[PDB]
Parts: sequence; structure tokens; C-alpha cells
Amino acid sequence: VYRRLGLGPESRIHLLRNLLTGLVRHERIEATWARADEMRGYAEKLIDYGKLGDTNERAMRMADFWLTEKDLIPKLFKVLAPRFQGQNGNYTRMLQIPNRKEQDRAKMAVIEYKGNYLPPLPLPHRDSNLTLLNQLLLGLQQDL
Amino acid sequence: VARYPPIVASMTADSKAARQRRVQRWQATVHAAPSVDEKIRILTKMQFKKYVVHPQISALNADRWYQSFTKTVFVSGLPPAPSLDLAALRAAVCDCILQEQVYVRRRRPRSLFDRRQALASSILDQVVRTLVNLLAPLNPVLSTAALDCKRSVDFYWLRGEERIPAGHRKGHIDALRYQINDKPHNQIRISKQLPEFVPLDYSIPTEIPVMKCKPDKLPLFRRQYENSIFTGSKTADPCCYGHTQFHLIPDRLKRERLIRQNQAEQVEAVFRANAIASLFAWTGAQAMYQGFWSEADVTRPFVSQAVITDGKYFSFFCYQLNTLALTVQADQNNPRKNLCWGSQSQPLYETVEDNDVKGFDDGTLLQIVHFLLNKPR
RNA sequence: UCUCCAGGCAUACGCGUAUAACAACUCGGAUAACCAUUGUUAGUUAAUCAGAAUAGGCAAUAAUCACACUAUAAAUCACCUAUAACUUCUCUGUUAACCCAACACCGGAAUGCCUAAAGGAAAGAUCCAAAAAGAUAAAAGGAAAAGAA
RNA sequence: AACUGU
Repeated sequence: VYRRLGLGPESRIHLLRNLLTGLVRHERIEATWARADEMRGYAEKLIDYGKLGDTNERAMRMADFWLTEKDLIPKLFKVLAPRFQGQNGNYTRMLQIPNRKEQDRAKMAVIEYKGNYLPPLPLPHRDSNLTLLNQLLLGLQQDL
Repeated sequence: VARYPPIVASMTADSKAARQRRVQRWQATVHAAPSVDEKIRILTKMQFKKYVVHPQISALNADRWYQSFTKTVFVSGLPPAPSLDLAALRAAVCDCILQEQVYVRRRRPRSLFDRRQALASSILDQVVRTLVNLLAPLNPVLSTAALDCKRSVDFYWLRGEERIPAGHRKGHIDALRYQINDKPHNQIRISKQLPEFVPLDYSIPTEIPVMKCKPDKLPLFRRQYENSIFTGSKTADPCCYGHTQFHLIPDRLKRERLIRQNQAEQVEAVFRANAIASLFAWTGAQAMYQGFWSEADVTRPFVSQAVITDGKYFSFFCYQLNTLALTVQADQNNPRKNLCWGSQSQPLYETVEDNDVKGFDDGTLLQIVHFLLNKPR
């Protein structure tokens, strides 16, 4: 249930720790698809710790350990946590990007923090209902 | 009740801020060193390639370059401010050794060139010895003073930084290291600090020299060896302060040769460069003996005076040390600066024919007498 | 900026432009990025650092903090007397990530200082095959711990 | 003898 990355399990935590810290600072990070999926679960769980409250000692310990840069700790409790108070989940959005042209052709994906101020990503749009097929289905819906 | 940790760089990271944090940890340990000797050892335990500074140098504007490395401002003239028969001292100063150079028989030097230079050393040593005894009754400080003959004074200070241009360490930041080694002809060491010639933090509109080119462009070479800070004697010696310093210029730098070499204007520069280098290094060592270092600037101004002679002309210089923080980090925010006061070289006599001296100038001796009579208040 | 590793700096020797900047992307790096490659131009500043007269006369007693103190492996020109000369700073060394091993070889390589303030990066990407190698853990049991001869 | 995946 866990990918093998880095030179060891501790390196994976440190690698995951670095990735989590980078995401918070920028809110949008591009990395290999396998690594991005691995870090997605941790990011969502951290927001739950932020929602728990700043005064929570466990959250403070967790926030301090995971976020190397301490200026982010106020941001989590005063920017990230307040923003997603309404939402119950799905805080992180991960999308596929064309593979890197670095001679290794690794699978590339982009993971972003939802609600950010960054420019909107070019997300896919479903087919419009004005299409012939959709219109026919709409007629069936109306009859029913 | 949020216990936010300090917003500081990680200690273990490979970065400028992380390196600075590691540097601070070491500097904190230096602040935690109880003994002054331990402070010196820690600062000098590691040897690195550093500029070698010669108190007497023929480089053009060497005094200006030295001032930039030292952060010293040189104001022209003397610093701001018991009868003994001045006429008696005009002769009690021992024209007798000028009489003895014609009487005292000694084996002729083989070189035949050191004869002139050897003569100057003999007279100066004899004159210094007699003058200390003659002036002792008037000034009790001279009685408790310590006289040093041709002993070495060393100081090691850092000012500025440079970027490595090439090599395996290309681009790395390193401080500019300087070392001054001097052997004054004579110097007087006392157990009590001299009276200040001006209050600490004194400010004047004149600006310290600024050097456009690198130190290496002016003839100067770096070498890696032991870093030494010396007052002329070890810390165990009770006389951790001093009264006056005496210097003798070599024949190569004398006026006659310099005028022939076209560097007539540099005669004063040689006087200034030796005075500033000798006094600053000597004064800096005294403060370190008191426990004041770059991160602990002196709370009291350190003052000293020195006399430089070419064998006939005599010059008087006074130095006050106000700042021990000369590193880029330690001198990042320092308003204090070092101040040096110097006077033009003046003849002490004209010639010595027959068995007496003609043309002796008491005015230069009066400055020596006036200087010697000064004592702390 | 972060994570982690912990022989670094000078000289000797050797090497001899591999140094630095620009411009190239063909060849060299056992792949790229980038250059250590290709072309062109530049470079290392010393009275202080380093290298480059003669004839006589006369000497018992180590060092070891040298005092005591012993010992055995037995352990330091000078200065006098004469002769000769009579005013001087040129020349040369100074670059580098560098040498000896056919190689950008997991090898060899003196001295001084210091032990991180200096100096560095195990991860081309993915998968988690078998088999094999190394490391770590063992219920009960102990040849089916450091104790004796 | 002990010790241990011998």
C-alpha cells in the first residue's frame, strides 16, 4: 500500500516531507505521477490536522515536523485551514501532464492545492448538452 | 496557545542561511570561552592562507591602503590636548654617545655598508636608555615601565571578503585575512593604560581611504601560517599597556635614496604606513589581552603613540583604537572608527664633528619630553 | 532554500596550460545537463616568498625544559693574527579540478596544520517478477554467549 | 558449557 521511493523508508518520509513542504509554499507542484499519487494522501490528512485547530499540541508537532520552513505553520492554520473549513475533503487536485522529454520519458503529473490564487489549470470539459447525442438523451428525459 | 517555532533557517541544510546558523553556533562558543588565552587559541588554532603585511613597505600609498584594511583615519598633526633644565637635557640626551661613536672603539664591520646603519642603532639605544633614567624622577610611570628592544609585535585581523574565482572551491566565499609582524627598534610597556586623547565615539568628517583594486594588485602575497596576536610580551607579563614605540627607517627608504628614486613624496607615506601598521597591531593586541574581540568591542578607547626616525629626522605618531569589529559580519553595523594622529618628521640635529653635536633641535626633544611626561589621570 | 554525507587546507614531488572568458554542439565524458571536448582570446606581478677572497695560529667535558642525576647505542665552523676587495636589487620560480597506474582506472601517492568555520551527494526513469546476493527480525527448542580444560 | 535460523 506504499510505494518504494528514495534510498530507504526514512528517505521516503524525508522525500515526502520535502514534497509536502514544497506544495504548501507554492500550492502547485509538478512531479512524477507515481510520486504525486503517493504524496496526495498525506496532503489531505494534513489539512484535517489543520482543521483540528492551532492549539492542538499533536497538530503543532505534526506541522513542525512535516513543514521544515516554520513560516508555513502560521499559513496552514491561518490560510490553508480557514480556506477549507467548509469543504469535507478533496482538497488536492492531481492531473496528468505530458511525459518529460529528459531521455527517461517518466510519467509526469501536476498536483495542486484547491482554492489557490494561481491561474486556473486547463481542466477537461465534458461535452455540451447541445450535441446531437445529448439532445436525443434530453428528449428521452423529457418524455419520462 | 500556539507554540509557533522560530522562523529561522534549518541548521542541517546546505545553504547560506544554514551555514550562517552553524557559524553562529561556533561564535557562541567563542563568547563562552572564559580565559583570554582560550579565546586566542580558538581564533588562531586553524591556519589559512592570509596576506602578509610588512610595516615598512615601499608600495605607493601604502599608508592609505593600510588604513582601508585597518579602518583608521589619519589626521595630520598631534592629537588634541616639574622643570628639568631643557638645556641640560639637550646634552643629557647624550650627545655623549655621539661623542662615544668617535671614542668607543669597536671592531669594524666587514660589509662596510652596515657601518652607517650600525652607528644609528648604537646611538638610539644609548639615548633611549639614558632618557628613561633622566625622566624617571619627573614621571613615576617611567619607573614602573618596561622597555622592549627589537621585540616582535603581531596582530591578526579580518576586513572584507572575496569570491574564489576558480579551482575546486570556485565561487565559495572567503574572508580577506591579514597579518602584521613588526619589530620596533624600541617600545615602552606599562601596567596602566595611557590617558585617552579624545573620547570614544569621536567623529570627524574625514573619510577612510577606499581602494579600487584588489590587494594583490598592489604588491602583496598571501601565505598560510600561524595566526599571532602579540603585545610585545606574553599575557603573563604585568605590563599589558605601553607608553611609546620607537622605529628606525632603513637606508633604502631614507630621503636621499627616495629622492633619487623619484619617490620623494613617499617619504611621509613610509612614515605613515609604518606608524599606522605598528600602532594598530600593537594597540589591537592590548585590547585582546583584556578580553575584547571582534564580537565584544572595546568599552574603553585604547590609545598609543610611536616615533619613527630616519636617523636624522624624527616623527611622532599617536593612535587610538576604537573598534575591534572589522569583519564584514562584525563590522556590518559599527559607527565607531579608529583614529590616528601623526606629525611630520623633523631633524633632531645637523651634524656631529669634532667630539660634540652641532645643530641639535630641542623642539623634537621637547615633544619626547612632553610625551614622556604624560601619564594616566 | 531543504534533506543527508564527513579528511579538509597549504607545501613537496610530478604534470605543463588540463587554468579563466567567449563562441560552438561535430569529435572527447563510456548517457544527458554541463564541460574536462572543438575554435579563439586572455592569464602566474616579490630587496621581504623561492632558486641561482686568501694565509697562519688554536680547540678534552652530548642530549634529554639540563639543574640535580646517572647511563650507553657514545651523541658539537667559531675566534684570534695578517693579506685582498670598496657602495648593491638584476635574472628565474608563482595558472589549474593537475601526478604514477594503456583509461575521468573503487589502486599508489611525503610533510605541516587543523576536524568542520573546511569539503561533499548514495536516487537516468518505471516495475516490485522468479531465482540469486547482502542486511535486519524469530514462537518453542538450542549443534539434534565471550566462560572450562 | 553457553550462545544463537547451523
